[PDB]
Amino acid sequence: HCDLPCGVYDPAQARIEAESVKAIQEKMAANDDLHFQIRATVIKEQRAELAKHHLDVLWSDYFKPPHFESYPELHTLVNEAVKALSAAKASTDPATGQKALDYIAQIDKIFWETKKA
Amino acid sequence: HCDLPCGVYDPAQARIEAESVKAIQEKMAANDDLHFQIRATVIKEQRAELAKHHLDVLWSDYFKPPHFESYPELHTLVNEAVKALSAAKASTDPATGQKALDYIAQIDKIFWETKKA
Amino acid sequence: HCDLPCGVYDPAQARIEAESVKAIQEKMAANDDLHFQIRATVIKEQRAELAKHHLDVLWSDYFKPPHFESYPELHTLVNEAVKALSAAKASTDPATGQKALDYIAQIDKIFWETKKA
Amino acid sequence: HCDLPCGVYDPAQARIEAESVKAIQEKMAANDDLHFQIRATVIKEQRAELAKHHLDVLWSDYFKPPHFESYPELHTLVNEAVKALSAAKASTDPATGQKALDYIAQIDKIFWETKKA
Amino acid sequence: HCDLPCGVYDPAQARIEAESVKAIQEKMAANDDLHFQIRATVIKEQRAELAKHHLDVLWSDYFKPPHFESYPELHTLVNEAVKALSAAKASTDPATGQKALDYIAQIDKIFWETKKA
Amino acid sequence: HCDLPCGVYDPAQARIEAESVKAIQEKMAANDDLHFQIRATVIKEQRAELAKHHLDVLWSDYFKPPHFESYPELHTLVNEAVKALSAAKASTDPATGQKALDYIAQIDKIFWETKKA
Ligand code: NI
Ligand code: NI
Ligand code: NI
Ligand code: NI
Ligand code: NI
Ligand code: NI
Repeated sequence: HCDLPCGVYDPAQARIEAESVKAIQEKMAANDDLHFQIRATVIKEQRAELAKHHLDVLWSDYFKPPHFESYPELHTLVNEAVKALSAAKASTDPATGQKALDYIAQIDKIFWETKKA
Repeated sequence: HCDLPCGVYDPAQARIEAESVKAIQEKMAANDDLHFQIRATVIKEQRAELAKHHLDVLWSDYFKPPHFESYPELHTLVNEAVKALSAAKASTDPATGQKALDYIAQIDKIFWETKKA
Repeated sequence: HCDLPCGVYDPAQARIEAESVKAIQEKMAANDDLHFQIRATVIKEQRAELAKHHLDVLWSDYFKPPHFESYPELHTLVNEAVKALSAAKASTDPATGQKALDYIAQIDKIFWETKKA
Repeated sequence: HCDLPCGVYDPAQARIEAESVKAIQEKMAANDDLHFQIRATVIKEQRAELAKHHLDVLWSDYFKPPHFESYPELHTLVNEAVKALSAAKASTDPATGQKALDYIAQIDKIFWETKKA
Repeated sequence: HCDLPCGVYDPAQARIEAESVKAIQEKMAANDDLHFQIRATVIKEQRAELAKHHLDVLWSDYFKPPHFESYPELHTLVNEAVKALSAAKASTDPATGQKALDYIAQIDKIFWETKKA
Repeated sequence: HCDLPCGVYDPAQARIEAESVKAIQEKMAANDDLHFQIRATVIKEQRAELAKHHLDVLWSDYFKPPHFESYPELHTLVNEAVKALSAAKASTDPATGQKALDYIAQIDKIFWETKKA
């Protein structure tokens, strides 16, 4: 995932950051304190960005043409996952974080299938 | 391109960085000093990574679902573009840099097209 | 602009970031939702900082002694441009973003003169 | 791990980066090309630095006084783990990479025990 | 502090960053404006994170096993210092900023003792 | 130095990084091992860049029009210091590092004089 390439990839990198995004949204629903809301917003923004980056790397570095052929829906799925993460940055509703996690789980399923080749 | 979103995007951000990648390769062919080769490799890696990032942003943030419909080859185009940049990272041949610049040139055309649409 | 040096420079890097700063300020006037204001402020801070970095690079790396000799106002001009960006960070008024853009345009004009020459 | 805090932690982040480190050391032994050696060295340095950061976060954010009391060796363990990652930066021997992974495995074990608790 | 290693370390790096934290907390009590509060929180978050980073570097790179044996309280001291910085992030009370600073002083004293020795 | 502004500045930040740059150059002269040379180059590059960043901030954020009026040589002195740092990036000669340290000492002197007035 370092583009050497190193041959070491794992959707867990994206998942763990997306889990923080959703966990932050959940905590935002419980505390309306201004300062807390500002910090949560700032940190959620950064974790979502990191999650988007990990997915972009899977898409550009790990998945190859044969993969995009075996799963003709892969491009859309990844593009949807990153767009779902952008929507999560702009929201405090845990449902947006959940949508991103759902898309990531599907990407993760495909990923390990390509690992079984 | 900041994901606010701000409504400001431009393939030029990617081109300028890719231009440094090619310029660096050309300098690499003419100067074989070790320390220069080390510094040049390091910097080319960074500029190419910034180029990939700029393209990833256009793909994930700028291009909307309707855009991919109107240009069903855009997914592959951007994916080849980023991979072309990855190839440039592992090459001192100015042609690799040019290849990446060529893909970016196509993407730039579809971009301005969606802008005027 | 990578300090190799690579020979590739373009004030357009600073301008695009400055354009985002202004565009964000424009939007901040039309939406007073608290979370939107927080995200807008956070993101404007980053785009302004990037614009400052790009100008600093032009000043330290691209412009050389003969240039400062030919344009004795250049040092002040760049310094004012970066200070204008700092003021844009601390403000929601689109005028502050515009002022930074106007200095950048002046810098850009001087830049292309040094290129043609 | 974002310090909000979000409540989401996983030694896996550290492990994935450390695996890249060892994987790169292995590839280096096989390819003696100068440019590949440079890229491998640069990238290994970055992945190791990331691994160190992830471990630093667990030590400073996740682990609390009660944990250090129940595990009097934790401070030294984590410290030795990060120092091992430092040794891995300065080495091409895949063994140095394994030593870091071994330490991370120990931290991981203590981690989940504090989770199940 | 760069981990080459370069043999150049100084708790000053952490102290200056921790100083901005307290200074910002003080300025926050003097201005209730929303945008100012947002910016101050955003910037305080960054400065504290850098201070934590600098202490982590000292803890993992500068201090060697003998130091932790010579000063049995060192591990706990550094850990308390970074946690105090995390507490400053989540607070606008200049006191939290000061507390983190007092810890840094104690660490700075031990640092010099190990130096002169 | 964070641009809030926070009111906390110190040329020492630049100095400490420049000191690592010269130290690294000295080490490079005593060890010709390829991998050490690669790491030393990569690290010296990052430290020199950070030193430049710190000087850029002093120039853009700390020094004001009255200071530039009082010290007509200030613009040139700072620009010389950052160029000296760029030269040290491209060199293994400790003399280039020492030249940057010399300019920083002059800037430091002026800095503290402005603190006395
Ligand atoms: Ni990798
Ligand atoms: Ni944007
Ligand atoms: Ni360049
Ligand atoms: Ni977290
Ligand atoms: Ni160092
Ligand atoms: Ni500051």
